Amino acid sequence: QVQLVESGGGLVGSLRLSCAASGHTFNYPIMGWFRQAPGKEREFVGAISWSGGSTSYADSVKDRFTISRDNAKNTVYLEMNNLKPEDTAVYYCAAKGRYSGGLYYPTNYDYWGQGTQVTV
Amino acid sequence: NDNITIFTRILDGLLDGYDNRLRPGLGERITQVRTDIYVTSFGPVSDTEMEYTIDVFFRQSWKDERLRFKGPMQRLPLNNLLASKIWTPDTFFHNGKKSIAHNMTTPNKLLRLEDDGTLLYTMRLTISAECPMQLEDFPMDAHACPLKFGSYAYPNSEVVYVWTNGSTKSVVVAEDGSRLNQYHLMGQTVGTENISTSTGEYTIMTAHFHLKRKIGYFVIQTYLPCIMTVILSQVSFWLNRESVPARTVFGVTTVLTMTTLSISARNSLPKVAYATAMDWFIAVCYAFVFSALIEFATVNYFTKSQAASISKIDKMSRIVFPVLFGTFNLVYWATYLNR
Amino acid sequence: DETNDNITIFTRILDGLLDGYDNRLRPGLGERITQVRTDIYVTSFGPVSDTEMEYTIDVFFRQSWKDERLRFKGPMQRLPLNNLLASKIWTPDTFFHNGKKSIAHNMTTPNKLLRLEDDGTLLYTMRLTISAECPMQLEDFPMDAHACPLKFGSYAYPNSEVVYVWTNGSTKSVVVAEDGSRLNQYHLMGQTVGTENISTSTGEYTIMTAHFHLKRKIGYFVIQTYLPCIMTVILSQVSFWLNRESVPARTVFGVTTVLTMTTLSISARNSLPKVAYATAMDWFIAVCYAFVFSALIEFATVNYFTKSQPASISKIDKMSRIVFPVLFGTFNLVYWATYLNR
Amino acid sequence: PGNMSFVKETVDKLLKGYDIRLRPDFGGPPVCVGMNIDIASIDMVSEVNMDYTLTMYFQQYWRDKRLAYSGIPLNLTLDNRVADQLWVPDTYFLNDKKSFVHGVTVKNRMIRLHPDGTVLYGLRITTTAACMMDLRRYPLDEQNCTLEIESYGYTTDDIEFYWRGGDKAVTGVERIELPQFSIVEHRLVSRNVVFATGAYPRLSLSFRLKRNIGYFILQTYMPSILITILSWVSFWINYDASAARVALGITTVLTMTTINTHLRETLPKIPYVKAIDMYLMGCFVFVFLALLEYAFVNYIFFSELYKGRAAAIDRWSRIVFPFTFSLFNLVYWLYYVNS
Amino acid sequence: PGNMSFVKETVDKLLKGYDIRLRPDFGGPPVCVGMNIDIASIDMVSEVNMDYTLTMYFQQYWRDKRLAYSGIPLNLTLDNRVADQLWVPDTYFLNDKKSFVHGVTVKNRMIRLHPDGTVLYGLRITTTAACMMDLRRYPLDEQNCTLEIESYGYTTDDIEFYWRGGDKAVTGVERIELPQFSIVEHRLVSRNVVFATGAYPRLSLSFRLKRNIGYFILQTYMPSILITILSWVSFWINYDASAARVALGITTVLTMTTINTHLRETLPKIPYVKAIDMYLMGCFVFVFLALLEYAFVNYIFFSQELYKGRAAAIDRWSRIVFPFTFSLFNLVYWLYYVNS
Amino acid sequence: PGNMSFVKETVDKLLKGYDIRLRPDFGGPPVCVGMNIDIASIDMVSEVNMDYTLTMYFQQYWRDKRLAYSGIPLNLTLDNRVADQLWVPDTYFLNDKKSFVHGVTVKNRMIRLHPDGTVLYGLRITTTAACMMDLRRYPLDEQNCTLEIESYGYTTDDIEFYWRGGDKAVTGVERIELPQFSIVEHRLVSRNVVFATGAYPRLSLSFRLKRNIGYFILQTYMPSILITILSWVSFWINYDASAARVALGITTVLTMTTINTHLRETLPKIPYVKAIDMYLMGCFVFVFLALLEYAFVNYIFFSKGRAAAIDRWSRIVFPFTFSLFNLVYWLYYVNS
Ligand SMILES: *[C@@H]1O[C@H](CO)[C@@H](O[C@@H]2O[C@H](CO)[C@@H](O)[C@H](O[C@@H]3O[C@H](CO[C@H]4O[C@H](CO)[C@@H](O)[C@H](O[C@H]5O[C@H](CO)[C@@H](O)[C@H](O)[C@@H]5O)[C@@H]4O)[C@@H](O)[C@H](O[C@H]4O[C@H](CO)[C@@H](O)[C@H](O)[C@@H]4O)[C@@H]3O)[C@H]2NC(C)=O)[C@H](O)[C@H]1NC(C)=O
Ligand SMILES: *[C@@H]1O[C@H](CO)[C@@H](O[C@@H]2O[C@H](CO)[C@@H](O[C@@H]3O[C@H](CO[C@H]4O[C@H](CO)[C@@H](O)[C@H](O[C@H]5O[C@H](CO)[C@@H](O)[C@H](O)[C@@H]5O)[C@@H]4O)[C@@H](O)[C@H](O[C@H]4O[C@H](CO)[C@@H](O)[C@H](O)[C@@H]4O)[C@@H]3O)[C@H](O)[C@H]2NC(C)=O)[C@H](O)[C@H]1NC(C)=O
Ligand SMILES: *[C@@H]1O[C@H](CO)[C@@H](O[C@@H]2O[C@H](CO)[C@@H](O[C@@H]3O[C@H](CO[C@H]4O[C@H](CO)[C@@H](O)[C@H](O[C@H]5O[C@H](CO)[C@@H](O)[C@H](O)[C@@H]5O)[C@@H]4O)[C@@H](O)[C@H](O[C@H]4O[C@H](CO)[C@@H](O)[C@H](O)[C@@H]4O)[C@@H]3O)[C@H](O)[C@H]2NC(C)=O)[C@H](O)[C@H]1NC(C)=O
Ligand SMILES: *[C@@H]1O[C@H](CO)[C@@H](O)[C@H](O)[C@H]1NC(C)=O
Repeated sequence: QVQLVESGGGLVGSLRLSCAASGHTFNYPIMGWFRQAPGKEREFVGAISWSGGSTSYADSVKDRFTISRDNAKNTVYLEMNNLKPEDTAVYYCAAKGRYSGGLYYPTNYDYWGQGTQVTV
Repeated sequence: NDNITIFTRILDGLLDGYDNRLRPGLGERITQVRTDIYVTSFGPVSDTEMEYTIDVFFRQSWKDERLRFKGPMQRLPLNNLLASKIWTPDTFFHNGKKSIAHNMTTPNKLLRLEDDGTLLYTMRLTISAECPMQLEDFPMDAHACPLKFGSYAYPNSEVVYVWTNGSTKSVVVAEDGSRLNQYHLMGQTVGTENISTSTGEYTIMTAHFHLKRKIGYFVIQTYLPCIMTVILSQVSFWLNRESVPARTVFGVTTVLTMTTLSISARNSLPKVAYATAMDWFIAVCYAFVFSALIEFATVNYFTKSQAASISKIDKMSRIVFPVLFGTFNLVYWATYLNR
Repeated sequence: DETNDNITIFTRILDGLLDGYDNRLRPGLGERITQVRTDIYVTSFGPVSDTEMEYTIDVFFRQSWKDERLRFKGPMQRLPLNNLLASKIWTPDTFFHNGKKSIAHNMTTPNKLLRLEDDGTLLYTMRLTISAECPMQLEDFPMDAHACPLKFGSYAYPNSEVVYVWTNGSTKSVVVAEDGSRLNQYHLMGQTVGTENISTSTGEYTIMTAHFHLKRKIGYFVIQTYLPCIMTVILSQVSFWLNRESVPARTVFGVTTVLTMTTLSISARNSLPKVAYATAMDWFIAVCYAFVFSALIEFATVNYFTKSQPASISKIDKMSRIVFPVLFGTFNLVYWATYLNR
Repeated sequence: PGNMSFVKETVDKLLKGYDIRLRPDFGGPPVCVGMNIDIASIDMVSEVNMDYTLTMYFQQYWRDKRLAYSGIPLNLTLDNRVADQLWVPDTYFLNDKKSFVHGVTVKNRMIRLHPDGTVLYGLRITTTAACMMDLRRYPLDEQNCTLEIESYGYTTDDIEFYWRGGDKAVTGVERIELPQFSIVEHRLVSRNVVFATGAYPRLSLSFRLKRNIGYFILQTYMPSILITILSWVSFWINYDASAARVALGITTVLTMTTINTHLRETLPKIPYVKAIDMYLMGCFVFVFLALLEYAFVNYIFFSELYKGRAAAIDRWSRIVFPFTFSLFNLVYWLYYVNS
Repeated sequence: PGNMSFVKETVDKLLKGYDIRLRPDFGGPPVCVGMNIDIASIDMVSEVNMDYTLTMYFQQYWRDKRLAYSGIPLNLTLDNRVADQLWVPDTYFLNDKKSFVHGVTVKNRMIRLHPDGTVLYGLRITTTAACMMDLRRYPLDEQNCTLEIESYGYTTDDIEFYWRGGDKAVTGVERIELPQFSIVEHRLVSRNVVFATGAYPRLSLSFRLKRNIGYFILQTYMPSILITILSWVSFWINYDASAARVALGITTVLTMTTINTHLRETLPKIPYVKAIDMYLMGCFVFVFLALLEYAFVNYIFFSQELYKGRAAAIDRWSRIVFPFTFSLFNLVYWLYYVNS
Repeated sequence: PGNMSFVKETVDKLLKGYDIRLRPDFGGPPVCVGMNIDIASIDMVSEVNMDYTLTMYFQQYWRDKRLAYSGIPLNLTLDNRVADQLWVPDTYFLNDKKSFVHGVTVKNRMIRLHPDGTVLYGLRITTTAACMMDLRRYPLDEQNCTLEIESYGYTTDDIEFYWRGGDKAVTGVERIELPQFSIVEHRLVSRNVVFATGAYPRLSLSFRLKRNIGYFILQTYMPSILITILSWVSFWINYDASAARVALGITTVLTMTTINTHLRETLPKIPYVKAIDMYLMGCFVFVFLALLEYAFVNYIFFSKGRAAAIDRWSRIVFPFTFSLFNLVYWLYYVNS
């Protein structure tokens, strides 16, 4: 397994989240950020690739958020800049296998974080 | 005169109502497929791939009661266009990696029909087959490369193979067929086996080719360079003990030569994870070459860092090293060559 | 135009146009020579392989001819038919004589274009990758030039049945893309195209010919061979400035440099076919070997004379120290002048 | 009765009106397709291409009610060309690089129809599949290579894959004799994978490979160790022999590079430092320092306490270098063995 | 009756009389073919062959009146063998050298019909596409490889290409893993190309690849630097050791020569000096001049108080001039290529 | 005049009722197949593969009375698809390893009918054929190896092969050029071969190749000779310079072993010694004895006139005996 742990949440502007990983991370090259609120489906936010640096985002966070990583510390970061009121959710951190399907679908992600709450 | 038209109506009468999806005697009896092989070419053997190439006329014969006829001629050969319209067994080679069924001016296939309904069906194949090899005795080893073939779909209860004439004379090797430059084909064996797999019980026809490797190539390629290298280390003992720069050059350069030979030899072979008989020669020759350098550094230290008493070391090395190496070289061939 | 009914009457035209059509026969079989107009667009030229003496060229190969069976009358004058019509219609069997191994690109439907005009004219095009044999002479290996040919013509139909012509004339019928100079070590000076007849066991045939002129770019071999050779010669000549009592030092200069020239002579083994004669680069390497080897014989005799008759023999060092740079200097002037003007 | 005429007409009715364009139970619930594999061999595993070659017997089981028949006790086995006349699911391998179905004699396919309509479709396949490898522990690593199985066109609303027999669905992995690797474990997984076009069924077969260190000990580590030891011979040679200790030094330094040039050929051009690369640069440091040791000794001696200092440094280097390389060698292995 | 029979007779009605020889709305306005790609991987990038191998899921999406059906709300997923019975675009890759549609089990194609006649056609593809590389900056370079998509037979008067979703039309760029290269970005373009036979639509997919310097640091730069430093051991050895000083120097020069010639065997024989070649020639001068350093001191020491003074002064200068000048050359090299 | 319709119905009448499954004159006397070959070029002749690649135009003639027509004066050339609708012989090349018919634009086949019924069937074929090589004299060897043309299915009582025009049947061999070889002779033969299934007709096309020694002189022999002469410099350096006498001697030994591997790694693993092996081994002996000579003089000196006497004889004995060795070498392999 690949344990995922989250940090940096809480009520707020700008904010930053960190997600750390351990174990067999080589088998899970892509990390994704997801968010949810009660009574709503789980949304996609963005993703980052170990050793590749390429990133993708949801249109609702284009140019507002940015995902970065530290490949030696094995931590993924989401620079949650330029907040808006509609961003209230628990931002789960998740990992994706090499040959799984699309990025935008939570069903493709195997290992999931604790979902730190943020309020704005 | 009417042969060219009478057989047209005879043969067209055989192929209507005929179903090629059904094996002969689908319900009542097992289909006996006579078979035999003529090896036109054998080799090369790619030990680095653990595979060998064989080129054969692969021949099969059986009876199809639906194709029996009566006419003015007992047997007739027919164009390969017909072979697609009749039932032919789905024989495949179990251990074949890659194969070519030859087209050149036509598909290289032969079909002849006897008036009894017996069919003889032949084709020319080039088969690249896996041959697992044990290489603990690499330069002077031997192998038994198999060729296993049988029906893919039809189990033992439906089709059974048998060598055309039973004995070993059912597999024949062309006299000029030896493409082997590195091996002798010292013999062959043929057998039959039942197997049980996931999809049912099947029949295998087995042919084993026994190979003995040529020792001549490796003797001049590796052994002489190694033996000469060892002697080049021992010749330094007749130089005066005070010529440090020269004595050091022999030892260091000679060891380096052994390093390339050690690397070069195992650059071949299929990268197996253990020491072959070749390594047990090169490795020890390295010990003699390496210890010959340590011999100089020892005598050099006891005269330039500390002489009539210890100069005996150089004299003894002129005898002990050649004798011990000779004894090792003798016992080495005695154990592997008499294997 | 007439869109709703156009797609219906046209399929009525086509099946009424090629039912009763026989593709086993030339258009105008018993009455005329079938005149085929050909054209080539070179999408990319190269690479070229000297060791197999062959080169690869990628082209849109275009052919046009008139088939009287296929004249029609309808709502539009030219028809972009799908490429599976090519199996139904007679097309010329033009083949490339030099081709060792060619691909008719066959990806996502065949790379073939087929159009039919009102007056029965066909335009037939396809994308080809051709590996063509280019016999080449290598006496001037690093400084040579070649003319690789491309020949094509009918296979089955002789001169009296099918003839070929360049569609827009010779010099406006082969077009090379600006990005088509896909060559690493060659530069394409130009190309010339012509026509020929040949006679064989099966009768006369008409051949279209296209020759491409290639000049090799000398830059690679200079840094790869000549500099190591020139530097090795200079490296050997450094030994003349060392005192002659340092016998071990003077020796390794000659031995090491002779070793360097030996491997450099061998190193060209991977860049050429196993030709039976010496190229221009071999002459340079051989002469460089001569200077390096003679730089060691220089030490051997001065060592022999000083040890045997111990001095005025130091003059040998002075003369060799000045003569060797001069003679090797004049050799370069003669060598490059011989070939760079050639 | 089972007369061939009765069987022919029975088969004809099954295919009469049959539509290959429509899946079984079209519009209804999904078709359950049961996969089953028998591994024939893993021909090679290559880091330079990040792929491995696998040969296997691949079977599929599903029920098509259109092919049910009565009055025939047999499980009909038919000529494999019936496959072109029937619906077969569009299974394919995601991570394959190039694949082919064996075609010797006739394409290795099998179809067997059971009375209730169950179809067994099997074919022998050789696949070269991508396997990305973590070379950060190259001689001492473990790798996960997988074969991904999926339906190209039909989503989960139409087809459901499953391993027929559960964990027994794959056989023959017991019998794979890889020279450089060993199959520590394998496991079977089933899941649904979602794209924009829909959710597709997936099966995957995974192998966990652990390497055999034998080849690299023989060819890379022992040569590196022995050359490193040979460099220490300089300390025993007297300091006055300048040409000897330099020759012994320069030769060893360039032998270490000669090892790197060979390692430059065996692996892909990776950016990061591998375990073997770290060891070679570790050896290079000792071999490089073994020549800096003489340079300072020569400087100290020739630049009368200086004579004593030169001797003293030889005594220090004679003990420190062997001790430190042993300490370095010990720490290196414990890291990659314990971790 | 029965939905299985109803679908069968519905599909037959679509195909009965269907002319595969004619494009949709033949004679009328051009048919728009929207397409999108999901990239599986880039197998390799080769400088010696000036090409790269790309594996992808390639899809096309167009409208055909003749395939419309009613009474069935489902999107019919037909067997891939129906592709032999339908008109499909003559799309091709202009810069492709060698490619194939994957054929294991059954040829990897997909067809999905919809009630209004719009067709989705998919393929799994591996293509070795030509990519010319500007190796002047090698190995400190970045490259722009592209895939050139075009229709062979139909001009802009008949076919129009467009990316479905615009910039969102290409996915899978996130899962391209290469040892040497990391994708800085990818870009989508649409154009009309004019040949002698007419104007044809084009779609272009471009990748900007930046190389990873890690491999070359360990394999090329580190050896050359270490061997160049090894040349400076000469300055510290006593000047009376002619055999040792020369042997150290010439062997170092020999090693640099083999490094220079060796690397070009692994990459195309392009006729110009690359960035690494400039470095290796830069290192060669230092090791070569470090040998002449001993050539002159030997000449001064023996052949020409100059025997005692100048011989020592020149050697002492070299111990600071050579290390300093090499760093000066090294500093300029990296500032030129990495910082600019 | 506008006979296109007439020729169409004539061709239809020929193919209507025609059977591919029965050979011409089935049941009667064997059909005689005449053959021609036009050699296009011969590509790499490979020792490592024991084969050679050949490209050619291959033509076959026979008479099939079912295809006779009278109302047309033309030799009727037809599209190459027609070849799939006629009976053509099953001629195959027994010793081929890999071959294919060219298909650059359309498959390169020729079909041309004649009024009397004779059929001309042509192909352009690239074939890689096994050519076992006797390297007992390499590089100074002559190699004979052939292309074996045979009928796969029909025995000598069903088909007869024959060369059309005898020894004029094959053309183009006088044009081809190879870098390593030159054509000395080529022969055309016809004969029957007996197998368990019957006797079959065969035609054999043979080329005898002589290698061009010009390449190996530059690449192998001259470097070997120069290295050997390099060793003789040792006898002129003073016998007190152990550091120099050795470094020269051992380096020549190193080179001689170095070049041996570079050659044998690009050549099949035959067990016996080639001609160059008989030479490079001889040069190594001289190189090795030159180095061993110095170990001898050291023992004599460090144990002087005797030391000098051994050195001064070595200056002339080694060049003399190497010349004698070099003389007998070429005398055997070349002049006898
Ligand atoms: C080589 O590489 C592989 C990749 O790294 C290694 O691990 C495998 O990788 C695959 C992906 O390639 C991965 O699926 C697989 O994990 C098993 O998968 C099974 C399927 O689980 C999926 O479907 C379930 C449907 O019910 C779903 O519940 C699963 O989890 C999701 O839902 C749950 C519940 O809501 C969430 O908590 C979770 O976060 C997900 O959203 C998932 O979608 C599954 O069978 C299996 O085990 C689970 O299920 C069992 C049955 O219920 C339980 O008993 C068990 O406790 C688990 O819950 C795995 O999850 C792994 N394989 C493993 C064993 O982890 C390969 O192992 C490696 N191979 C080698 C030889 O080294
Ligand atoms: C790798 O390398 C390739 C090849 O070099 C690079 O590909 C190039 O990418 C750029 C974008 O980065 C492309 O430019 C865009 O092209 C399109 C199409 O323009 C063409 O087609 C139009 C429709 O027919 C036509 O109107 C255009 O002509 C008009 O515009 C030109 C502008 O120069 C003008 O001169 C003419 O008179 C016309 O008015 C033209 O034929 C277009 O959508 C884009 O326009 C945008 O940008 C311009 C910038 O000025 C802006 O004004 C517009 O409003 C609009 O925002 C843009 O021009 C270019 O065509 C590609 N070149 C080739 C040869 O394919 C690729 O970028 C590299 N990739 C990487 C990753 O590095
Ligand atoms: C490369 O290497 C290959 C293989 O070694 C060489 O191929 C050989 O070429 C020679 C010719 O140079 C071939 O022999 C010739 O064969 C014919 C036919 O003879 C055969 O067929 C006859 C029926 O047609 C039959 O009668 C013959 O049997 C009689 O003769 C033999 C031999 O004397 C005898 O043993 C029998 O008892 C019979 O008496 C035989 O089966 C033939 O024409 C040639 O000359 C004979 O005939 C003519 C008259 O026609 C006469 O003038 C001659 O004196 C002589 O009697 C000759 O025998 C040989 O078969 C080929 N071998 C193989 C294996 O194919 C090839 O030449 C080499 N090429 C090069 C370029 O070096
Ligand atoms: C060979 O020809 C046959 C025709 O019977 C056909 O299968 C195909 O064109 C070729 N196939 C092979 C086996 O190469």
